[PDB]
Amino acid sequence: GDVVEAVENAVARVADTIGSGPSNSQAVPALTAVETGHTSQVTPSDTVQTRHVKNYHSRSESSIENFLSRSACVYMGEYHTTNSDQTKLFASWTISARRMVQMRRKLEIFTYVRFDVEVTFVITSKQDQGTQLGQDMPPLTHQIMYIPPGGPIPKSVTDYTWQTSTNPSIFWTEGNAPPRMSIPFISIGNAYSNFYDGWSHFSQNGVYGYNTLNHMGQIYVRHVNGSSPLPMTSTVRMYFKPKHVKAWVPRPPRLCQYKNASTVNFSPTDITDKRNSITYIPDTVKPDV
Amino acid sequence: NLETMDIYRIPVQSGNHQSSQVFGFQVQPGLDGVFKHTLLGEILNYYAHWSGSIKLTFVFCGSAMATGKFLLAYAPPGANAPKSRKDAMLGTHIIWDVGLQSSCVLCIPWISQTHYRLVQQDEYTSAGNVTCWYQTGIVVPAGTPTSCSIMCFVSACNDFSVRLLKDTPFIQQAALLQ
Amino acid sequence: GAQVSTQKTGAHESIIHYTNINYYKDAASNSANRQDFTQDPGKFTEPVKDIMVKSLPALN
Amino acid sequence: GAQVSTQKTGAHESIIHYTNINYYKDAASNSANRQDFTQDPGKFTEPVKDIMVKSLPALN
Amino acid sequence: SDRVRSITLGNSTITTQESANVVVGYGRWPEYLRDDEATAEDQPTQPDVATCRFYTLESVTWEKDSPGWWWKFPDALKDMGLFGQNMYYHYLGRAGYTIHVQCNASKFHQGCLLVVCVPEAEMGCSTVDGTVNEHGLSEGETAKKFSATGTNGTNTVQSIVTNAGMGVGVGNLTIFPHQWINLRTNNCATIVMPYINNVPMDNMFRHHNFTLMIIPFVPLNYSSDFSTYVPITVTVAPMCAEYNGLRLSTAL
Amino acid sequence: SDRVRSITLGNSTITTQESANVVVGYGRWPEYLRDDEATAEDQPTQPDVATCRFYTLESVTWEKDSPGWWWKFPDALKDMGLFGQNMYYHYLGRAGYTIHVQCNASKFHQGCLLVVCVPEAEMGCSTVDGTVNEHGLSEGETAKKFSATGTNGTNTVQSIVTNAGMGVGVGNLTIFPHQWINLRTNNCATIVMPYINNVPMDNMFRHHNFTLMIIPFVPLNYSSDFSTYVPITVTVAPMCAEYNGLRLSTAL
Ligand SMILES: NCCCCCCCCCCCC(=O)O
Repeated sequence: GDVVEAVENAVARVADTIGSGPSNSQAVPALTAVETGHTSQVTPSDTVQTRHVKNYHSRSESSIENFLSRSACVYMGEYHTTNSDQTKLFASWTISARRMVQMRRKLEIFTYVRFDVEVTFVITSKQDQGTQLGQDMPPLTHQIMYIPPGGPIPKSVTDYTWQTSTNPSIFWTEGNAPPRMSIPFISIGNAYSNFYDGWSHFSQNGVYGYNTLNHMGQIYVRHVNGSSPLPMTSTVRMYFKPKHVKAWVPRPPRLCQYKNASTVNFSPTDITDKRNSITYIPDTVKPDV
Repeated sequence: NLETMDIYRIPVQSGNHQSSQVFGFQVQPGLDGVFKHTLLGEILNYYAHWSGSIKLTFVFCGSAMATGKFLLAYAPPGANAPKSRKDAMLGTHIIWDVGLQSSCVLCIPWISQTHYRLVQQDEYTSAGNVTCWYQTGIVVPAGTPTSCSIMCFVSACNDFSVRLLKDTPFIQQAALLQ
Repeated sequence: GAQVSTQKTGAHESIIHYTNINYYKDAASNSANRQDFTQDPGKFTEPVKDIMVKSLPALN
Repeated sequence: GAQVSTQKTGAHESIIHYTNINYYKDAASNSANRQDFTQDPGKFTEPVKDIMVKSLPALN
Repeated sequence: SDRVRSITLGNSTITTQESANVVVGYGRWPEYLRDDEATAEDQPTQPDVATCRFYTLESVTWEKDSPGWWWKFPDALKDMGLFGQNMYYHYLGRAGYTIHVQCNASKFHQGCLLVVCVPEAEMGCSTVDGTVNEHGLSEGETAKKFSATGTNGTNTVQSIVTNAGMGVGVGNLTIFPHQWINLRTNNCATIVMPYINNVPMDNMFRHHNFTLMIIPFVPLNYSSDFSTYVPITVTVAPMCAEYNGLRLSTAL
Repeated sequence: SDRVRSITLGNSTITTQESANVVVGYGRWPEYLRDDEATAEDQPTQPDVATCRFYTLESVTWEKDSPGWWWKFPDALKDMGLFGQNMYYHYLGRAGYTIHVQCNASKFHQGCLLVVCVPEAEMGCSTVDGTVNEHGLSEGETAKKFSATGTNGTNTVQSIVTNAGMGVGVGNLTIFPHQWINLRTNNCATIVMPYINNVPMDNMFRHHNFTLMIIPFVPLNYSSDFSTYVPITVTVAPMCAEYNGLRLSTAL
């Protein structure tokens, strides 16, 4: 069907257990050759006598759409209402889903993915700690601005650049529902690439990996009231919920912890946990030993 | 063996070792070390419920001149792990004859009081164990290695499904620039 | 110009459907396709040319 | 694709109905079935094989 | 008359010349598990006659001051012939039962017993912040005894009849399948219970599907009635027993 | 190839990559007792899967000078799960069997075993004017051993292989259902035996319906073949087991 539509029937039922009786033949379903690279299609009924079971179990929650389509925090940063640093008056990062692991490991199960994204922002502010704490600051209004690669970059909370005549921006005031919007599949290519065993330069050097393929611009966020007698500080959290998904060439789930955002680097890590012996099976069922 | 290719090799050998059990492990696909980091296991860990039959394929990697029969048994819960071949053969099992077909499939049929089991398994949702025994030792001609390895593969059958999405215990971080 | 389709069935073995209307000009704005359930394990579990009947030897 | 059914009757012995449309994809999201009124006391008050006519003795 | 009645299961038959009726579950006769209700995939064993027949448990004595008695159920029949053997060898089991409580006295005796099958009779501890024992719960055949006063002791069930070990009003136990044995009119009680649980099958050692309680509400009494010995006997017969998940036998 | 073969009974499956054929009784597949052949009138129990499955007996070692081995049959499976339990609880029983003898070696080993099922293998005593023991006849699983010379002793079977404990020419045991295991070509033997007796049913403790004998005719041999250990394993599966005359369990 069309993977852009918000409706589409059909139950995802698993297989019924076919009733099976005794057998004496040359059929040898339980004997295969794993060398071929084929995974055996044996079901219980091929190796034991089974009853018939009408199975209603469905695989609805393990569909790629339902697995990825849940908002995940992919970034968080702070900025102050007032400070001497100018820089600390606004936040900015470079769009990517590589800075928070949960989301990253989920995506990295697939080599390529294509999708629209529902972005939701959760912004909070707190009054900074100090000796004098009394003030009456009106509601804070924030501005989130997206700068596609190549656009002029803000240099202060009051730069002309925040005019957003063309960059898309969101103005939001505290106390209301978190801001939200959909972004289409924005790639230069036919699918976003999660891994790239390649370089940026033709001479097989330059930058290696995911980074050379990125370049989706950055986000800048600042307060608009711009002031507060006493210092305050806000935290902006951004969430991604992919929707209308397509994925290709699955790969094993990341086993070693991530070391940084630009690389696939890792330290050698254990295949799994140890146990006492290759025959160790704990004894449950005892008058409690 | 946690960081060496051995963790994947089940040792088996020529000579009299019948009393000696070849291996055994609990059937907790999303929880026990034997399974949790498996393709099936990693997937189960993103969910809280599972149900279905499981396929265990065993492949013999000795020389072609090697010979032998093994007993692969699965015991549903309720008793402790069989401690002898006598006890093990009273449950679900295949007798595997090593031959040109290098591999044998032990399918673990879904037998449970409930339609689903917790991936984070408890005694209430116990699934039993599978153990393996020499059915008739490994015989070999002269000039060939007297010991070899058997490998074991796992995969879900077509009656398998999972429910109730949750985060994996397996990945974490102490700070951003992740 | 709306669409009516069925709901995922809950707590029991006509009022089991919902209606939806799209209010935006871009497909990106639409909700997720949580109801599409296709499947093709074959790409991965059995990518062998020469069909393996498996009830037969597999070698020989 | 909506449903119209009747309201529970109030303060008096056509405008006595309401309309409803489901906006969610899961049956769990629907409102309660406050209008279903079946009943079967028998399971409990009379679970005897051998029908007791009671206008007759019940023993004898 | 309809007081007369006979019942046959396997190689066993029961008779009464003074029955009331026969109570049937919540109106449901036992049935074997249907394909559209099953999860365990292996072929079941259905021993039939070897298993679905009348087993008689050890009798109890009704004394002028007996508070009552109880039995937990799948456990209690665990040593009864092949029904018990099939229990030991399988992980899952399912059965219904015909329960026949017998108690005869004389036209000059009086007393009244409530005979109830309580599904899922989770019991409370004597020691309020402690927990019970399997022993405080059941002793297989034999039978635990209710008590006329509050009990103490760690692990034992708080058994004052008045609260039926469950924290309710004993006189409300009638929402459960039951019959009364009023000596002046009746000499036995028969209840057919269907399998009741929130899963299609279950383990028979780990879960007491239901408890049988015999509680005298009007006490035994008589005169120079050279019969002071008035026993009560419980006979039960599994119905439609089926088992799944065969393996080695469970550890006693 | 037709060397490949699989068999499934109950929750158990056997496989071979080097079979000969499969021998069937005297051409007769096991069947359940028919109404026009029955005398015992009570309803039978037919446990089916719980009972008709593969039980593996304790293995034996084939040595360069092993004379042979034997097992008596309904007895021998008397402690095998529910098949054995049903034996203890019933007066009458009836069953057929799939017998699967396993023995693998190597293309550099040699030897040849005769595998036979002898119906009604009444055995003779060592002490010519004495009588045998049940012990001299069978030891359940395990297995009695034939001998290369004449034996003595009261109660033991005169077991010189040469006369098969029956007073005949061992080399004539072929009129009985059998297969050979010739190591150079074959690694197992499969015989399906139907119930054979002069009465429709019988007691399973008192009567050994048939004896399984494994007698090497050409002895085991090999060279620096770092494999001197060559075991033989017997797996058997009751077929169509049915039982009659249920009562308390028999005294061990
Ligand atoms: N104001 C929001 C700007 C959003 C642009 C988001 C582009 C997200 C692309 C998702 C990329 C994930 C990947 O590399 O797989």
